[PDB]
Amino acid sequence: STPLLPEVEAYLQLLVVIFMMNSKRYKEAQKISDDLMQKISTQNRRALDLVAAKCYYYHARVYEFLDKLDVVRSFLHARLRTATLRHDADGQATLLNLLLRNYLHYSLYDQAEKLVSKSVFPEQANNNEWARYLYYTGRIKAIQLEYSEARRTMTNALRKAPQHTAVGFKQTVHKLLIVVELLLGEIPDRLQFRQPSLKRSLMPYFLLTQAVRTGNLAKFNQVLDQFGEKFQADGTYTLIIRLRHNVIKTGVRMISLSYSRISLADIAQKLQLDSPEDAEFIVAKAIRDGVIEASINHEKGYVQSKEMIDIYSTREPQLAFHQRISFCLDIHNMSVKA
Amino acid sequence: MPELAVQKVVVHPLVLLSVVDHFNRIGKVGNQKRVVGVLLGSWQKKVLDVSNSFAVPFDEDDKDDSVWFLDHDYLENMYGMFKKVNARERIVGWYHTGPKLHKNDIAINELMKRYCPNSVLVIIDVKPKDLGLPTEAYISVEESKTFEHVTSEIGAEEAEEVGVEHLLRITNQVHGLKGLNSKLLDIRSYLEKVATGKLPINHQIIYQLQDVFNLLPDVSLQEFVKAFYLKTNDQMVVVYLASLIRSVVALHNLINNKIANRDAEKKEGQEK
Repeated sequence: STPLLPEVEAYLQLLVVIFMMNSKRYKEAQKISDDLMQKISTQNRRALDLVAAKCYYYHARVYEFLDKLDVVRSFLHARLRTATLRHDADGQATLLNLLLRNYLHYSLYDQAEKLVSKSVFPEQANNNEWARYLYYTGRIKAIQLEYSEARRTMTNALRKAPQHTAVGFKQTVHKLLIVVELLLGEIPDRLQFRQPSLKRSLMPYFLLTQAVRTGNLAKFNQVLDQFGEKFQADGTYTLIIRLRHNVIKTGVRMISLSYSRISLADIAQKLQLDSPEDAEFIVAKAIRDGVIEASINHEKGYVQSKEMIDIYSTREPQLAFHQRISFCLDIHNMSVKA
Repeated sequence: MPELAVQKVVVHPLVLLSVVDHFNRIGKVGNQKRVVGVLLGSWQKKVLDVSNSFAVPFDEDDKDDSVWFLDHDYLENMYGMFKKVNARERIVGWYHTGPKLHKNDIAINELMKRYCPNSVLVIIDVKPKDLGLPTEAYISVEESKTFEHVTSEIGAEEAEEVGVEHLLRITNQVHGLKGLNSKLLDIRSYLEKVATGKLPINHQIIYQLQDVFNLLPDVSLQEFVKAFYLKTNDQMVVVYLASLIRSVVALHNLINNKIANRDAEKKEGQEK
């Protein structure tokens, strides 16, 4: 405990120093790391107070850019076994975060499903200690298209962590956060958005968000062509396609007036701008869906719909009260906990 | 609110216990006689307040309901001593144990009537008939024999209440079911009786049931209720809205407390 800590720290200092003092590139210091990594291997259960991620970590970050150091998987996979599960849990949990990242960037999110299943097994740690876990976790769920779930996890990530390295970490989370609003199709206010991230960086997301709020396709295509790069950079490309659908879906919704008849022709004029002449087909899908609902006659060239003045006269507020009380109540129990 | 009435009886807790004591001490029990006594107390404008009691001996025949023995003179002399002790002790009524009534109940009554037109008759059973109040009071005059569903409550004097303490929705719902079952038993009983040509042929009993059904309950069922209901949710919705707000207000006051506790602890060195 008292002797252990200087020996490890010397090793740790050894590693800081070799980067661009015994290297000039980020693949030459590595030779030196690998022989030193032995030490971790050597003592098994003669310790648990350690940090042992760093060596492997330096090697590992570089593979994330788009480089080939895929060897590292093999190495992390062995370590998850060395810790029993019932022994040396907190250190195992950290490792699992670094493996999960590596996998996320490149292919098969499916292997994460399993990782999650592992994650909930008897631990002496908590997976909310480093928020980064939530961030990775969120992308997984996002793909699967639970916009809500991803929102929770990301927002919890934002709590109790930025006020230092707020720089890089808030920007990555923040970019995904915006996208999730677009995906969910419910997009908040423009005032809010400014202050998150670095202002320069905020700008490409904002142009995209504005286009989607207007709900006009042509602008969405023009901006998107410019910003091929972001999606590429991030390592989440699939989003580029997914968003296309969303504009049209907002557009029908946007145009909700009032009267027992709206002319079909009227809807079609607004709609003309969104789509050449695929209008009725879209509309039909929309009504059927139950997001809005209506009756259409092409025969009399009118859409007939239902009227509402009966909000606050049925259960929709009842669900709200119940959900809202609950939030306050958990913290009220919590204050007492102290 | 509590149930109140034109005449009312208040029976003191002291009084009740006294009957419990009378039943075991007289030692005549184990022959299964009526335990009967005279009740005393304080009356005013229209309130019977049963302030006192005293047991009366009685011996009744155990094969004749016409042959029973009771002494008047015992009542005068003892009454006379009580007047001498406290003059705020009038004759209110009498007590019988129950749990069934007798023909003879009429016979004790004629005597008490003379002394005051209003004689309460209290049916008191220790042995628990009812899991609410096991004492029920009736006031009777003959026509034939009447009854009155006069409230019974336990009021008290200052001393009496302290003594009681020295010795020592969900309640609603158990009672509610209870009541349903008592009526239920009566219908099954009625059906049986009608089947086997027994006295019931009372018009009143059918008459009460019919109206009752028309109304329906609304803590179960929807059938008659549904039209009323439409209004009802809207009012409830508002009460809830109010409730929400106040929970935040409460939560907030708790935050102020915590911050103060934290500060105090932190600066000290930390000790809870």
